[PDB]
Amino acid sequence: TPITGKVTAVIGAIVDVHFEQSELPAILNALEIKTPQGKLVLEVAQHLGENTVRTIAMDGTEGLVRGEKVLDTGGPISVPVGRETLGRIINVIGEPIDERGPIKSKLRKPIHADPPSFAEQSTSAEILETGIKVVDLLAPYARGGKIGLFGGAGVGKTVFIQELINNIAKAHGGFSVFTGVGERTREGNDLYREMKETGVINLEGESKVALVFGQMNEPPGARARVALTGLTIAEYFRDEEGQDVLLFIDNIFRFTQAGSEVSALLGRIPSAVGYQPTLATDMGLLQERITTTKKGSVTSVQAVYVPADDLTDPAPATTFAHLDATTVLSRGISELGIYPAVDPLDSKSRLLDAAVVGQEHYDVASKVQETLQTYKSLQDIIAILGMDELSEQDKLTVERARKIQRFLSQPFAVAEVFTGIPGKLVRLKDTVASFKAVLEGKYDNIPEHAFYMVGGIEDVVAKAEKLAA
Amino acid sequence: STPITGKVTAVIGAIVDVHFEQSELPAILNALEIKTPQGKLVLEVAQHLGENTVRTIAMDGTEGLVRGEKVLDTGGPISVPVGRETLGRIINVIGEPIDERGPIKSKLRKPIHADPPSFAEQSTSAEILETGIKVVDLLAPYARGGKIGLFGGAGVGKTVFIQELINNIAKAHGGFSVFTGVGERTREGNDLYREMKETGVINLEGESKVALVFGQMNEPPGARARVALTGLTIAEYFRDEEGQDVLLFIDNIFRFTQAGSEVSALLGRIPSAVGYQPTLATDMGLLQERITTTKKGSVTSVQAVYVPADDLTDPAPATTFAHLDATTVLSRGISELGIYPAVDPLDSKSRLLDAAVVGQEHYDVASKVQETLQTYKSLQDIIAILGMDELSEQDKLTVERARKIQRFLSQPFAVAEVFTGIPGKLVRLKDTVASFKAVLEGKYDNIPEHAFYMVGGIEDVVAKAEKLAA
Amino acid sequence: QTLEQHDAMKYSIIVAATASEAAPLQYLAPFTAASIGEWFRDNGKHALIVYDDLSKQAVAYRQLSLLLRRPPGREAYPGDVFYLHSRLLERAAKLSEKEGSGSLTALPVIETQGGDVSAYIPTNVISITDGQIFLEAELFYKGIRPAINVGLSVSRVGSAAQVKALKQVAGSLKLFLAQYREVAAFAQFGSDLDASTKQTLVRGERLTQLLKQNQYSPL
Amino acid sequence: QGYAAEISARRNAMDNASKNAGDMINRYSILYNRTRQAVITNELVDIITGASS
Repeated sequence: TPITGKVTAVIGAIVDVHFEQSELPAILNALEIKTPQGKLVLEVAQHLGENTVRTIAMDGTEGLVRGEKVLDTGGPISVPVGRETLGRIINVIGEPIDERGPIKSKLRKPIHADPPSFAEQSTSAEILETGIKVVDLLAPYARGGKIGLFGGAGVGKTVFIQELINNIAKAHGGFSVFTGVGERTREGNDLYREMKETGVINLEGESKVALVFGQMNEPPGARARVALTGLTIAEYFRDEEGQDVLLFIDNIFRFTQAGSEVSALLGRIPSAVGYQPTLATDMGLLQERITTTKKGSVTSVQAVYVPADDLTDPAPATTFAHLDATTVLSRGISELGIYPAVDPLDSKSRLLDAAVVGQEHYDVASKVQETLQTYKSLQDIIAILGMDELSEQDKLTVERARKIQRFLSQPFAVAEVFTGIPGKLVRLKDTVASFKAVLEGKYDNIPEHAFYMVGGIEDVVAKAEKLAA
Repeated sequence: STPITGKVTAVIGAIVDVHFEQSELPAILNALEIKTPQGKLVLEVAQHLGENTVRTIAMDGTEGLVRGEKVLDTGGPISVPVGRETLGRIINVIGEPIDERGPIKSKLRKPIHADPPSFAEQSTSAEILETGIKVVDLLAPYARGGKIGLFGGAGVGKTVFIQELINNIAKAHGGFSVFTGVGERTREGNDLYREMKETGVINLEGESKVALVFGQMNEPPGARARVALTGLTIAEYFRDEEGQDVLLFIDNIFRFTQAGSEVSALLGRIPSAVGYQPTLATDMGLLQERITTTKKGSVTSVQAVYVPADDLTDPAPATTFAHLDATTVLSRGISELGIYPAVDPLDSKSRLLDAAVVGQEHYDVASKVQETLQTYKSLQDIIAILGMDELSEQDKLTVERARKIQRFLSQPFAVAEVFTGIPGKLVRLKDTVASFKAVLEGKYDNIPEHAFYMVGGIEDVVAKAEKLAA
Repeated sequence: QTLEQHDAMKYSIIVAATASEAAPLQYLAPFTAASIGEWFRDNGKHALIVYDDLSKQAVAYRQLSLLLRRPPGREAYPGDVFYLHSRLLERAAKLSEKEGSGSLTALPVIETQGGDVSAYIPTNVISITDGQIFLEAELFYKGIRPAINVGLSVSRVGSAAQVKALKQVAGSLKLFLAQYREVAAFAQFGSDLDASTKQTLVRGERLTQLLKQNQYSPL
Repeated sequence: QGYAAEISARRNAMDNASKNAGDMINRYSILYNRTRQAVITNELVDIITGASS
């Protein structure tokens, strides 16, 4: 292109170029700056006018000499995609960093794409079992559903997702997408090793997963558009290969956080807390590029690393808008020693309702909630005084609820190594039966030690016998 | 030189900057009229930016505006109409009949701004304006020429309370009144308009004993801010240059504060605490000080105040607490108990109330009442856990007396139709003193709690006791 | 779809500005929905406008204001949010019979940020509105759904907006409930209870169950 | 014998209560202190925002 420029400034990873002609790129166009770091791919985000843009840099910055030539490569860069994206872990550029070498292009698609419309929706409300009891009872999945975890600082976020992959993604076809934004490299290696081993990545055959991994050491600007690339791979599967897909994001707090960082440099006034004023818009775009369509139904599970907790921080609040089910996982419930560390009073799904997933199922879940809410309510009084200074009826409720709380545990089958304890996977069918019994207090007579850190109702009973010895 | 012409340079919402031409000096606090097909838009001049470029606040919508538009300057504050044509007409921010009963003004206009009278002029009369309302009369009596403040939260019968005061105090009051509504609902306007046609105060043949200035909440902040100045000036004309006593009423003055905060912000003045304007103290002070008892008359303002989310600490409420002579605070707890008025006695305080100022006996009775209630509040904690344990005979009596006193506060409202449906009770001053004395003496301690509920005078306390008795 | 099943979308209009759709478009969306209502109102036809969520309108106007770098109000919501909301809200009214009687009724809907109603945008709306319908999440878990916290709910228009039959019947409903709430709190401090308190409590429990609402049931 | 146990138990219990309340005092105090600091931070942010704009 005759659209050439020099680099006027390099303030962070938000470079400014000064094109030498009045032929300019456009916003979301792409530039390649030739450097001894190879090409660096940047995306024009503002025009600051007088042929001086301000560009987000999607490839890391450093050692850049001012006045370095630019060339305009136009539009949102188009990665090369196929079913040969499957079994490849790709960097932001789109290059296999699992180093199987270049992806066989079929369709190359622009990283930024438009979100499908209200008319291109498809409405679903499916049942999908997670093999996790608490999840099944409170928030049973669907086949396009968008679930989100609001995991605290290392609350087994990876472990939870791994469990979901282990169960759900071997129980779902079409394709499945793992995209890990600002991932912890070692954890990614574990996943990669595990995936190849469990054939999820099968390189002799075809992999039923494709992978995007963007490290957290990658400069902020890169991390923001790790997401956009992932959404395109997902769209290729969703749309042009038509498949009902899956998508994992770990974490989409990293997307929000990356936006908050850049906002200052971009000249944008960072809104409340510090998140970009475009936080709302950008969350919206992303979540309507993940929304279900009549060309493919894409179940997404997105991990939100809520920083220092507090979900009324603007980014978790705006996440809640775009999730049909949530599974808030919180440190307090983790402290109570229950694994899974999922809050039972903070999970929801629209699918939970009436006879949608069974009136009886809904009734059992309702009762669990009331009982727990009473139980949490009287924690102040019980501790300051005792449980004896509250009614006998209440004491039965409390005793029942302590058991329920302990019962909710179900050892992880992918942190079975880490815990040491072999995992437990409990069916949805089993779950309805199990909780029904407990609500009638039938098994409220056998040790709370038996209830603690074990899965199934049958397992509790057996452990009662074991304890008795 | 140049004609009195400004050209718009920047419309950035309400802030409109105008560029008066080279060779003409503007002045501050002016009123600019721009003849627009949306009527003449009024811009109150609020800064000079030099080179004959002003930065002004709009009083009405700024849609359709074109940079370059000729701006006449009145050269000084908006000039409202004053007269006795004001009496019985509804006026708006720019001094225009929105009751559409034709022209308002006698032969005179006056500016919206006026200044606080001199220290000599501002001397007030300590006299007791009773209302016939026992909680008010006993525990925070209103006073002539006063600056009553009807603090309460949101709509805890707030509207009912004020309305009752209009019925009691207005008919009683010898002077005129001016009812000013600052950022209040068009439902509230219609109700007030209708209500005072009903009370006949608004008499649509001949003069009304009130004037009306309804500014409603839809109107931009700028208009909401300088509605206050307007209504104030009408009263000043009555007080001063007609002599005629007034008894001003404003509603709700938190909206005046809120309105001012916003246009501070828009003007780019770096906001003070909790987003309240830097000039908060002095502007409040300017409004209040302007209202006074001069040697030409006496104005008794009663200004409604909304305490957002019962936040008193908030500088806008905290500043008004200083600024108003005869407070009454309505508290959520008391409201919920069903005690209407919901005026909390501990939190209702008036400048006049002490010793023989309101009668020595009256003072002593009221001292005993407050102590009794205060103990009962403390005892709630004891009763909560312990119950009857560590509670003497004396404590049970104090609980009972406090409970009897608690519902003695409850008094019907005239306004109550669909709010209760029990017409108001106007209780003589002598009667209220007597009735609280009796209760305390325990002459009415064989009398149920509910026999003080929604009663008036001594006859009423006994009468509702009789009704339960039989 | 729920509306189409209940065939109420033979009269439901949905004005939308989805989260994808622009922040300027989001800001403009409430005022143009209002205009559609005013047309109904003008014709003398009656309608009701639900504004879900106005809180997100404030975010949108905030984004706009901050990218036009105008001095913002507290919580970064520009200091003229009140002007936007107030002008919008006072358009809904039940007009006179010289105005065709038409009434647009408005139900504004704000989403509480942890019950932080002292936040600038919730506070402003509360002042504007003629009622509050504070809900409780805790009561959602407690089993009610819809779950309402009626102690912080008001209707300042009284029983003039209530059905005449219903005014008579629910006359002491508030009083009973008020006594129930007080007694129930006291009861949890484990104090021994006399029959007068337990009359309230026993009556009160029956009332509590009477109040409960289950999703998607009109009546 | 029963009565003596009754009044004794009341003393023992009421003592144990006081200890437990002290611990909750400490927990809410830390929360109180934190909330003070955060409020101060948010107020300063507001000032900065105002100057910055």
